[PDB]
Amino acid sequence: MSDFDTERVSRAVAAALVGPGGVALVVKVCAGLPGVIHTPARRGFFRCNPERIQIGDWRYEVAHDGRLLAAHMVNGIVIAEDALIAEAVGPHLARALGQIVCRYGATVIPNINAAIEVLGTGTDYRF
Ligand SMILES: *SCC1=CC(C)(C)N(O)C1(C)C
Ligand SMILES: *SCC1=CC(C)(C)N(O)C1(C)C
Ligand SMILES: *SCC1=CC(C)(C)N(O)C1(C)C
Repeated sequence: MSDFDTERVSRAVAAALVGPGGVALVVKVCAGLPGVIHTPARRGFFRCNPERIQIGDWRYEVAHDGRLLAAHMVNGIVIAEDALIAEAVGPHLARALGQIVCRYGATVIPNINAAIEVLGTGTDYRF
């Protein structure tokens, strides 16, 4: 075959890979602390997202959307524009169970938070 794997490998990998578990260990272990971490040259994006598919990286919108820096307020659209279509992917909670820990837990968030705060500012809003 040109791509085949057993359930444990297939599902666990799919669920994990798609869900937060796979991405959790892969990105965590690969990246090493998601809160902190910034790369220069890149497709502008791809990785470090709340269970969102790596999409939305436009050609001409980079500045418009990537206005997060100055007009940091405007980016509010980036979420107010197409989100109403993703804001239905909530059931992912059950899958995104891990979303539960950081929700009903959260540790490697408050800490990096005090730095993030410094490393960026916090001058932002999130829901
Ligand atoms: S950290 C591993 C990783 C991240 C990303 C930039 C999405 N990649 O292409 C690899 C798989 C190398
Ligand atoms: S990891 C950098 C990054 C990309 C994008 C998905 C746009 N983000 O929300 C952050 C700022 C985490
Ligand atoms: S589980 C990730 C998370 C943390 C917090 C900031 C409390 N949240 O609202 C979500 C659930 C997105």
